[PDB]
Amino acid sequence: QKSAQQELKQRQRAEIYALNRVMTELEQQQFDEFCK
Amino acid sequence: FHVNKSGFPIDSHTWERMWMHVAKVHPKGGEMVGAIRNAAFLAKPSIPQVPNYRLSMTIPDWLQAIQNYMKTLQYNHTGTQFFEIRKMRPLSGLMETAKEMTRESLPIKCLEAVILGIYLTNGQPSIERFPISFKTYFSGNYFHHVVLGIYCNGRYGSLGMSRRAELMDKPLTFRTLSDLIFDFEDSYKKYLHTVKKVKIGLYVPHEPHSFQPIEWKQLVLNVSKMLRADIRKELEKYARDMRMKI
Repeated sequence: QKSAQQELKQRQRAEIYALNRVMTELEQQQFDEFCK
Repeated sequence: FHVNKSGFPIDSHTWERMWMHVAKVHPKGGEMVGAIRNAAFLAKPSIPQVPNYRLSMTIPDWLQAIQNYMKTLQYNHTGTQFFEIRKMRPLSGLMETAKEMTRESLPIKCLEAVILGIYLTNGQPSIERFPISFKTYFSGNYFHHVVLGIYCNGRYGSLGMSRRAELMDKPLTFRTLSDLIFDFEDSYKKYLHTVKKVKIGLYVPHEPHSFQPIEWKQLVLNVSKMLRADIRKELEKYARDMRMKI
Protein backbone atom coordinates (compact mmCIF):
# COMPACT_ATOMS: atom_id res chain seq x y z
CA GLN A 1 0.00 0.00 0.00
CA LYS A 2 1.07 3.60 0.69
CA SER A 3 4.43 2.44 2.07
CA ALA A 4 5.98 0.11 -0.48
CA GLN A 5 5.23 2.90 -2.98
CA GLN A 6 7.09 5.47 -0.89
CA GLU A 7 10.13 3.18 -0.89
CA LEU A 8 9.84 2.93 -4.68
CA LYS A 9 9.44 6.70 -5.08
CA GLN A 10 12.68 7.27 -3.17
CA ARG A 11 14.54 4.59 -5.10
CA GLN A 12 13.41 6.12 -8.39
CA ARG A 13 14.44 9.61 -7.21
CA ALA A 14 17.97 8.51 -6.28
CA GLU A 15 18.41 6.83 -9.68
CA ILE A 16 16.96 9.88 -11.46
CA TYR A 17 19.50 12.23 -9.92
CA ALA A 18 22.39 9.83 -10.60
CA LEU A 19 21.20 9.59 -14.22
CA ASN A 20 20.73 13.35 -14.49
CA ARG A 21 24.26 14.01 -13.28
CA VAL A 22 25.68 11.70 -15.97
CA MET A 23 23.50 13.18 -18.71
CA THR A 24 24.30 16.72 -17.61
CA GLU A 25 28.00 15.98 -17.88
CA LEU A 26 27.51 14.46 -21.34
CA GLU A 27 25.60 17.50 -22.60
CA GLN A 28 28.35 19.72 -21.17
CA GLN A 29 30.92 17.76 -23.18
CA GLN A 30 28.94 17.77 -26.44
CA PHE A 31 28.20 21.47 -25.95
CA ASP A 32 31.96 22.00 -25.45
CA GLU A 33 32.58 20.21 -28.77
CA PHE A 34 30.28 22.88 -30.24
CA CYS A 35 32.08 25.89 -28.67
CA LYS A 36 35.43 24.39 -29.78
CA PHE B 1 11.07 13.73 -25.75
CA HIS B 2 8.71 11.61 -23.62
CA VAL B 3 6.35 12.81 -20.89
CA ASN B 4 5.45 10.89 -17.74
CA LYS B 5 1.66 10.51 -17.55
CA SER B 6 1.67 7.74 -14.90
CA GLY B 7 2.14 9.88 -11.78
CA PHE B 8 4.40 8.68 -8.95
CA PRO B 9 5.95 6.23 -8.54
CA ILE B 10 6.62 6.09 -12.29
CA ASP B 11 5.07 3.05 -13.92
CA SER B 12 6.93 0.33 -15.67
CA HIS B 13 6.38 1.37 -19.28
CA THR B 14 7.46 4.96 -18.58
CA TRP B 15 10.42 3.91 -16.45
CA GLU B 16 11.89 1.40 -18.93
CA ARG B 17 11.46 3.70 -21.92
CA MET B 18 13.44 6.42 -20.11
CA TRP B 19 16.30 3.98 -19.52
CA MET B 20 16.34 2.77 -23.12
CA HIS B 21 16.44 6.37 -24.34
CA VAL B 22 19.47 7.28 -22.24
CA ALA B 23 21.17 3.99 -23.13
CA LYS B 24 20.87 4.97 -26.71
CA VAL B 25 21.92 8.58 -26.34
CA HIS B 26 24.98 7.99 -24.15
CA PRO B 27 28.16 6.72 -25.89
CA LYS B 28 28.79 4.17 -23.11
CA GLY B 29 25.07 3.48 -22.88
CA GLY B 30 24.59 -0.06 -21.60
CA GLU B 31 27.57 0.12 -19.26
CA MET B 32 26.19 3.33 -17.86
CA VAL B 33 22.65 2.11 -17.20
CA GLY B 34 23.90 -1.01 -15.47
CA ALA B 35 26.03 1.09 -13.13
CA ILE B 36 22.96 2.99 -11.88
CA ARG B 37 19.95 0.66 -12.04
CA ASN B 38 19.74 -1.39 -8.83
CA ALA B 39 23.02 0.15 -7.64
CA ALA B 40 23.24 -0.57 -3.94
CA PHE B 41 25.04 2.48 -2.54
CA LEU B 42 23.40 5.39 -4.34
CA ALA B 43 23.37 8.71 -2.50
CA LYS B 44 19.95 9.76 -1.24
CA PRO B 45 19.69 13.26 -2.74
CA SER B 46 18.78 15.92 -0.23
CA ILE B 47 15.44 17.67 -0.58
CA PRO B 48 15.76 21.45 -1.03
CA GLN B 49 13.59 23.75 1.05
CA VAL B 50 10.82 25.49 -0.89
CA PRO B 51 11.31 29.28 -1.04
CA ASN B 52 8.71 31.46 0.67
CA TYR B 53 8.67 35.27 0.68
CA ARG B 54 9.46 36.98 4.01
CA LEU B 55 9.22 40.69 4.82
CA SER B 56 12.89 40.43 5.83
CA MET B 57 13.89 39.79 2.17
CA THR B 58 14.35 42.18 -0.71
CA ILE B 59 12.36 41.30 -3.80
CA PRO B 60 15.51 40.55 -5.88
CA ASP B 61 16.83 38.24 -3.13
CA TRP B 62 13.48 36.48 -2.93
CA LEU B 63 13.35 35.98 -6.71
CA GLN B 64 16.95 34.78 -6.74
CA ALA B 65 15.98 32.28 -4.04
CA ILE B 66 13.24 31.09 -6.40
CA GLN B 67 15.71 30.77 -9.28
CA ASN B 68 18.28 28.97 -7.09
CA TYR B 69 15.56 26.52 -5.99
CA MET B 70 14.85 25.65 -9.63
CA LYS B 71 18.59 25.21 -10.29
CA THR B 72 18.78 22.91 -7.30
CA LEU B 73 16.00 20.72 -8.73
CA GLN B 74 18.20 20.78 -11.91
CA TYR B 75 17.44 20.93 -15.59
CA ASN B 76 16.01 17.56 -16.70
CA HIS B 77 18.47 15.95 -19.15
CA THR B 78 16.96 12.45 -18.97
CA GLY B 79 14.62 12.78 -21.98
CA THR B 80 11.53 12.06 -19.86
CA GLN B 81 9.58 15.02 -18.53
CA PHE B 82 8.38 13.99 -15.09
CA PHE B 83 5.34 16.25 -14.54
CA GLU B 84 2.72 16.52 -17.25
CA ILE B 85 1.72 20.13 -17.98
CA ARG B 86 -1.38 20.58 -20.10
CA LYS B 87 -1.02 24.29 -21.09
CA MET B 88 -4.75 25.15 -21.40
CA ARG B 89 -5.75 23.57 -18.10
CA PRO B 90 -7.12 26.07 -15.55
CA LEU B 91 -4.59 27.63 -13.20
CA SER B 92 -6.38 25.96 -10.27
CA GLY B 93 -5.23 22.54 -11.47
CA LEU B 94 -1.81 23.68 -12.67
CA MET B 95 -1.09 24.97 -9.14
CA GLU B 96 -1.79 21.46 -7.81
CA THR B 97 0.83 20.16 -10.21
CA ALA B 98 3.30 22.85 -9.11
CA LYS B 99 2.70 21.84 -5.49
CA GLU B 100 3.30 18.22 -6.52
CA MET B 101 6.69 19.23 -8.01
CA THR B 102 7.78 20.73 -4.69
CA ARG B 103 6.78 17.47 -2.98
CA GLU B 104 8.38 14.95 -5.35
CA SER B 105 11.35 17.28 -5.98
CA LEU B 106 12.70 16.12 -9.36
CA PRO B 107 14.50 17.75 -12.32
CA ILE B 108 12.41 20.05 -14.51
CA LYS B 109 12.39 21.59 -17.99
CA CYS B 110 11.27 25.00 -19.27
CA LEU B 111 7.46 24.66 -19.14
CA GLU B 112 7.48 23.01 -15.73
CA ALA B 113 9.61 25.93 -14.48
CA VAL B 114 7.15 28.55 -15.76
CA ILE B 115 4.36 26.87 -13.80
CA LEU B 116 6.64 26.58 -10.73
CA GLY B 117 7.55 30.24 -11.01
CA ILE B 118 3.89 31.24 -11.08
CA TYR B 119 3.16 29.10 -8.03
CA LEU B 120 6.12 30.51 -6.10
CA THR B 121 5.34 34.19 -6.88
CA ASN B 122 1.54 34.04 -6.40
CA GLY B 123 0.57 36.32 -3.53
CA GLN B 124 3.12 39.12 -4.10
CA PRO B 125 1.11 41.68 -6.10
CA SER B 126 4.13 43.91 -6.69
CA ILE B 127 5.31 41.27 -9.20
CA GLU B 128 3.46 40.78 -12.47
CA ARG B 129 4.05 37.49 -14.30
CA PHE B 130 3.53 36.74 -17.99
CA PRO B 131 4.85 33.93 -20.21
CA ILE B 132 7.26 34.57 -23.08
CA SER B 133 7.40 31.82 -25.71
CA PHE B 134 10.07 31.47 -28.40
CA LYS B 135 10.04 29.44 -31.60
CA THR B 136 13.54 29.14 -33.03
CA TYR B 137 15.29 27.45 -35.92
CA PHE B 138 18.59 25.69 -35.71
CA SER B 139 20.26 23.51 -38.37
CA GLY B 140 17.08 22.34 -40.07
CA ASN B 141 14.68 22.09 -37.11
CA TYR B 142 12.26 24.16 -35.07
CA PHE B 143 12.67 24.39 -31.31
CA HIS B 144 10.24 25.70 -28.70
CA HIS B 145 11.06 27.41 -25.42
CA VAL B 146 9.16 29.38 -22.78
CA VAL B 147 10.16 31.52 -19.78
CA LEU B 148 8.29 33.55 -17.17
CA GLY B 149 8.54 37.26 -17.86
CA ILE B 150 8.24 39.45 -14.80
CA TYR B 151 7.56 43.16 -14.33
CA CYS B 152 8.18 44.89 -11.02
CA ASN B 153 8.84 48.47 -9.92
CA GLY B 154 9.15 49.61 -13.51
CA ARG B 155 11.68 46.96 -14.56
CA TYR B 156 11.44 43.73 -16.56
CA GLY B 157 13.23 40.45 -15.89
CA SER B 158 12.53 36.75 -16.04
CA LEU B 159 12.67 33.36 -14.37
CA GLY B 160 13.08 30.15 -16.24
CA MET B 161 14.98 27.01 -16.98
CA SER B 162 16.98 25.94 -20.08
CA ARG B 163 19.97 23.88 -21.17
CA ARG B 164 21.69 27.26 -21.60
CA ALA B 165 22.50 29.75 -18.84
CA GLU B 166 21.63 32.75 -21.07
CA LEU B 167 18.09 31.55 -21.94
CA MET B 168 16.47 31.71 -18.53
CA ASP B 169 16.72 34.12 -15.65
CA LYS B 170 17.28 37.81 -16.36
CA PRO B 171 17.68 40.37 -13.56
CA LEU B 172 15.19 43.19 -12.96
CA THR B 173 17.21 45.77 -14.95
CA PHE B 174 15.51 45.93 -18.35
CA ARG B 175 13.70 49.22 -18.80
CA THR B 176 11.42 47.99 -21.63
CA LEU B 177 9.88 44.72 -22.72
CA SER B 178 11.78 45.18 -26.00
CA ASP B 179 15.13 45.23 -24.21
CA LEU B 180 14.22 41.99 -22.46
CA ILE B 181 13.18 40.26 -25.70
CA PHE B 182 16.16 41.60 -27.67
CA ASP B 183 18.45 40.21 -24.96
CA PHE B 184 16.91 36.77 -25.47
CA GLU B 185 17.32 37.20 -29.23
CA ASP B 186 20.99 38.15 -28.85
CA SER B 187 21.62 35.21 -26.49
CA TYR B 188 19.93 32.79 -28.90
CA LYS B 189 22.31 33.85 -31.66
CA LYS B 190 25.38 32.79 -29.65
CA TYR B 191 23.96 29.30 -30.30
CA LEU B 192 23.22 29.92 -34.00
CA HIS B 193 19.46 29.94 -33.36
CA THR B 194 17.24 32.21 -35.45
CA VAL B 195 14.13 33.36 -33.62
CA LYS B 196 11.14 32.79 -35.87
CA LYS B 197 8.28 33.71 -33.54
CA VAL B 198 7.84 35.48 -30.20
CA LYS B 199 4.60 35.08 -28.27
CA ILE B 200 3.70 37.17 -25.23
CA GLY B 201 0.87 36.15 -22.92
CA LEU B 202 -1.20 38.17 -20.49
CA TYR B 203 -0.41 38.90 -16.87
CA VAL B 204 -1.05 35.78 -14.80
CA PRO B 205 -3.63 36.72 -12.15
CA HIS B 206 -2.60 36.27 -8.54
CA GLU B 207 -6.22 35.26 -7.80
CA PRO B 208 -7.56 33.62 -10.97
CA HIS B 209 -11.14 32.64 -11.52
CA SER B 210 -11.77 28.92 -10.98
CA PHE B 211 -11.66 28.27 -14.66
CA GLN B 212 -9.12 30.76 -15.87
CA PRO B 213 -6.08 29.33 -17.75
CA ILE B 214 -2.79 30.98 -18.65
CA GLU B 215 -3.07 32.94 -21.90
CA TRP B 216 0.08 32.15 -23.85
CA LYS B 217 -0.25 34.08 -27.10
CA GLN B 218 -2.01 37.40 -26.69
CA LEU B 219 0.77 38.90 -28.86
CA VAL B 220 2.36 36.82 -31.62
CA LEU B 221 5.22 38.30 -33.62
CA ASN B 222 6.78 36.67 -36.70
CA VAL B 223 10.13 38.26 -35.85
CA SER B 224 12.31 36.75 -38.56
CA LYS B 225 10.16 38.65 -41.11
CA MET B 226 10.45 42.05 -39.49
CA LEU B 227 12.96 44.81 -38.91
CA ARG B 228 14.27 45.70 -35.42
CA ALA B 229 12.37 49.00 -35.44
CA ASP B 230 9.06 47.33 -36.27
CA ILE B 231 9.56 44.66 -33.60
CA ARG B 232 10.32 47.15 -30.85
CA LYS B 233 7.36 49.28 -32.00
CA GLU B 234 4.96 46.40 -31.57
CA LEU B 235 6.40 45.18 -28.30
CA GLU B 236 6.29 48.64 -26.71
CA LYS B 237 2.69 49.16 -27.79
CA TYR B 238 1.61 45.81 -26.36
CA ALA B 239 3.59 46.38 -23.15
CA ARG B 240 1.96 49.75 -22.52
CA ASP B 241 -1.39 48.05 -23.17
CA MET B 242 -0.55 45.52 -20.43
CA ARG B 243 0.56 48.14 -17.94
CA MET B 244 -2.66 50.06 -18.50
CA LYS B 245 -4.89 46.98 -18.13
CA ILE B 246 -6.57 47.92 -21.45
